[PDB]
Amino acid sequence: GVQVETISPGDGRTFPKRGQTVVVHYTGMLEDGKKFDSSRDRNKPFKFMLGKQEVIRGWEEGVAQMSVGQRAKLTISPDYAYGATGHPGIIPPHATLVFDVELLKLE
Ligand SMILES: C=C[C@H]1CN(Cc2ccccn2)C(=O)[C@@H]2CCC[C@H]1N2[S@@](=N)(=O)c1cc(Cl)cc(Cl)c1
Repeated sequence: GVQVETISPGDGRTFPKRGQTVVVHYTGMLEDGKKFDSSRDRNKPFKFMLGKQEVIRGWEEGVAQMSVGQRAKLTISPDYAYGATGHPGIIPPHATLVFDVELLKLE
């Protein structure tokens, strides 16, 4: 599944809803601690819309429980991410993913 551990609190009241655009910065790492991808490296916040099947399940479920402003660590099992195949070249097979996610804005 996905575990959400708060790093720093959000507003405690404004949570993502279907149809809203979620704006984040994230860093993704393997259990080894090695980074596989970061929006901060690209100088560009990552945006997705909730309920449009745009992201892995662990994101859909994990970010939905964050409030605006919150920074959290999401630990995501392979079955809530890229599963047995992974994504060759980027995400290894059967990988547990750990993301540092900061919910910057809802728009
Ligand atoms: C590039 C941004 C997304 C990519 N996706 C959706 C997605 C889109 C196309 C292919 C694989 N996965 C995602 O579901 C997740 C979670 C949100 C932040 C990023 N990833 S990601 N960091 O695991 C990632 C995974 C992969 Cl296979 C490629 C890249 Cl460029 C990024």
